[PDB]
Amino acid sequence: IRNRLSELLSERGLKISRVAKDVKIARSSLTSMAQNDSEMIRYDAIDKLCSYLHISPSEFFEHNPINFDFTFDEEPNYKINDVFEGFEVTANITHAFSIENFDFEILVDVELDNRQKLNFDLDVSYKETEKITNSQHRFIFTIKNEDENIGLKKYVDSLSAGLKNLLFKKINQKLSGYVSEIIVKNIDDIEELFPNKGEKSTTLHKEILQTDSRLSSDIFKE
Amino acid sequence: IRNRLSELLSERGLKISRVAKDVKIARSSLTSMAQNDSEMIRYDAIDKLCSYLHISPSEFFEHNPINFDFTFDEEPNYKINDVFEGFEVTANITHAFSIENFDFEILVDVELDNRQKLNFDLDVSYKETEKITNSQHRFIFTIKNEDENIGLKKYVDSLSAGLKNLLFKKINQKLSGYVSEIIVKNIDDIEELFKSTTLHKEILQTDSRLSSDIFKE
Amino acid sequence: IRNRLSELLSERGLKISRVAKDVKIARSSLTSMAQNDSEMIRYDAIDKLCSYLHISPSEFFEHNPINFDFTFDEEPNYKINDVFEGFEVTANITHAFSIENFDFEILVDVELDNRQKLNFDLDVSYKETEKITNSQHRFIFTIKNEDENIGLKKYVDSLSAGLKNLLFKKINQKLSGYVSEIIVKNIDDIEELFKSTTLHKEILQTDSRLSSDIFKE
Amino acid sequence: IRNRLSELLSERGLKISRVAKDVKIARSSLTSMAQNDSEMIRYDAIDKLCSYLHISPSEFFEHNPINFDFTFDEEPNYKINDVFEGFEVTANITHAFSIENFDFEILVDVELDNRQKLNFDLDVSYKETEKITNSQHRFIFTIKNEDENIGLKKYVDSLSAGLKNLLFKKINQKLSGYVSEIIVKNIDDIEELFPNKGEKSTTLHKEILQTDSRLSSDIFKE
Amino acid sequence: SDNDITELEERINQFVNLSQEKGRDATIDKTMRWLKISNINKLSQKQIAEAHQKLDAGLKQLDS
Repeated sequence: IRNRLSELLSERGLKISRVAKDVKIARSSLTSMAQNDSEMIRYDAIDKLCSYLHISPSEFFEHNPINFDFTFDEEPNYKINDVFEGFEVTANITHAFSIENFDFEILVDVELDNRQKLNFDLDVSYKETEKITNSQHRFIFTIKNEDENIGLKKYVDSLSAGLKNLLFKKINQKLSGYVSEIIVKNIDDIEELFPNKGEKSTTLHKEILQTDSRLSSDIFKE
Repeated sequence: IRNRLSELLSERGLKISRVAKDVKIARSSLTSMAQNDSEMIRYDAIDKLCSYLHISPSEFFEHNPINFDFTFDEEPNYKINDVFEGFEVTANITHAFSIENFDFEILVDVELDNRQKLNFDLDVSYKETEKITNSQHRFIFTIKNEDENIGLKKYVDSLSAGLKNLLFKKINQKLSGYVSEIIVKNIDDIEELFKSTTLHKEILQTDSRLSSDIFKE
Repeated sequence: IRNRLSELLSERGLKISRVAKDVKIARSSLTSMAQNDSEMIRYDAIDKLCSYLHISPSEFFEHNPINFDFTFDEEPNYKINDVFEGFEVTANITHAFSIENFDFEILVDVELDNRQKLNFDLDVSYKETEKITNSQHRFIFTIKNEDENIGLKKYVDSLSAGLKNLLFKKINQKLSGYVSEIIVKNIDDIEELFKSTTLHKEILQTDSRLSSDIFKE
Repeated sequence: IRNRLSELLSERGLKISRVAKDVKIARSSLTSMAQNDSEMIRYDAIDKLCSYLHISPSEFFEHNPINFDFTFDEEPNYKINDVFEGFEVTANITHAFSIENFDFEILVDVELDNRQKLNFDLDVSYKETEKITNSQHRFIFTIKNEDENIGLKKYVDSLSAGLKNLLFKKINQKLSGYVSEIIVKNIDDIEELFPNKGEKSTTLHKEILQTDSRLSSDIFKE
Repeated sequence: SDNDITELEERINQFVNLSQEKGRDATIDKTMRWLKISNINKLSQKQIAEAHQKLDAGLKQLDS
């Protein structure tokens, strides 16, 4: 499920600030709720927004009964070589360390409208530490058994594009958090000797937690 | 905005505990959210309920574009009479004191779907005290200018029964807090010698309800 | 899942001590495992028993694909009445106090062999206290909505007598722990002046059993 | 709304001091009220002035029912690089720092005679730190979506020239205050090592608050 | 001239004891605070008669 605020105001052409001025809702909370990322919503908010946009909650709440629940391995098969390439000197994840391999199993209990639930196992392995910017990098993972989970992809693409993007976000966020958690327990705190361009000094921990690892596979293209 | 989980469960006879077990949601939260009492709802909760009940969020969330807003006078016209006698026998606000007058105007905006909104002023004066219980008495306020609020009744009963009840609950709470704030300041606490309650606490617990043809429920 | 070692021994008249000597297994462990009381079984134990009794593990382990799970309300509806008088004469929970009300719903899932499972809600309220012994009294709870549990009785008696007894034991323990946890917190300890027992310990020892047409044993 | 004192005495040719001597009103208060800037006015003042000028309040109060209410972003997109070019030695805003960028949204809820209100969103970005004098500078902003708010301009120019100037003043003053507030919170107190030409030493704070940032766009020409 | 001083003590204790008999808790010192009497000895016949009025209302009404 997700609110369609982003799609609604894109269609209307209105801006979040403009809506906030109209419905007396805090800009930060409303803009966060505009994104599907927010997990909690207020009844006052749904009343004010549905009235302002003159629309029933039907158009506000995009719901598909297919629920995708994800579970990760308590213990993964992870090897992380430590390369002491002056991380403190240069705040680059590559300089701090490198993932030799990171493979594990992601169990997805896809549930249809009926309680009948189908479980799909994902052998996901670290592939490359993609460098998005000179400042930060994104870990990239890949599903070895993605061809086996072709039916899963059929179910994923069977949803709306907005809901597909919401799943991709959820998967990425869970995976990022998991990977950062494992690495931060495996790698000792490496603080930056020099604050970068007046930005307060940030430790490797802050960098890896900030690091967002998005899975890459034909199962999840967009 | 009206959660129909409660209605839906009455339709299907499903016990709240049964739903909570199936959707792995706390009974307490589910029962609080059942009558749309809580003003916050989790996306996970509604997703799970919709999938579990085989419904679109339309049957869960019932919304009428019409909006009602209630503004109370900053200064009301109130007079107090304090007996200070008979509160001791058993919790009873009426014996301790009563409000001789408490007439004040409430500016109510019934907003239509069109941006234009209609402003209606209702003057409610202290009518009597409802003896709902010997321990608690709820002040009753009657609308004097119900003529100006003839359209108010039409808008109010234009909404669903659940929505009407919601409105009645909100206005009742708001009125109760308003009158309690106004009165507790002019009322010295009386200890309930006959587990421990101060007449102040009585004032806090005592509520108030608008009895009028415009709001019969 | 029902160890039939006990039944098998009754069939063959073999004393538990005799089996333990022949299979070189501790008498204590063998007797604990005889009624399938212990929830852990050694592969060596079952291997030795099967070879010794000339049986396949089929006659040792009796399993019905059907599964029963029991979930108790997080908050039950209970009221307590504490006499605090007569507990001193001899251990007796009833004289010390009693539970005026203790009605709560238990969500029971009878899972079929098919992945689909059936959820049945039973509401059990405090009925009376069983005077099993003067020292120990077991609270009795009766199912109010036995109509919703008509199929529950059919599933329950669809199982073997041993399995039924197993279920009854499990539910009894669970109910006893639930009611003891709920009550001991609201009950001050009373020393048994007439080897040393505190009313708390009495609460711990006192159990509870669901007396209903659905569970007669 | 605005009093037309400036226009009235320009037409009469009289001076504020001359009017003050006539109506027994304090020169400072009267001269301030002569400007549309004053937000408060006394009934005694309107009586004395209307009588002195022998005119009804109609000619004194220029009122147009179109109300322009302005709201600014709680959190703007602002980047202000700090250049330590001896601000203390030369009291120039450029020497103290420089705005890398300052863009934000200004919501205008234009209201006609009827309660019907139209909201216009202004993507306003810092363009240049215009140096009015060697002593002080004026920050210049520009509306990126001014072409979208062409209808707003139609409403602005639909008013009287005096009322248009009053709006421009109000917009400039609000914008100046907002910008100075943001900068003074973002830039540390830089006091002037030397009082300038016998003028008591003034800190960067006093300079930026004194700095008046007037928005520049075709929406607001005059 | 004065015999109600002790009568007042009996009637405040009746109030306290009845209050305890009903439920919750009741204390004589808080009961005295109802009368707001600093000292039982220092009480005018007129004030003590007014005191009786306060107490009788608390005790007699719940009796009749």
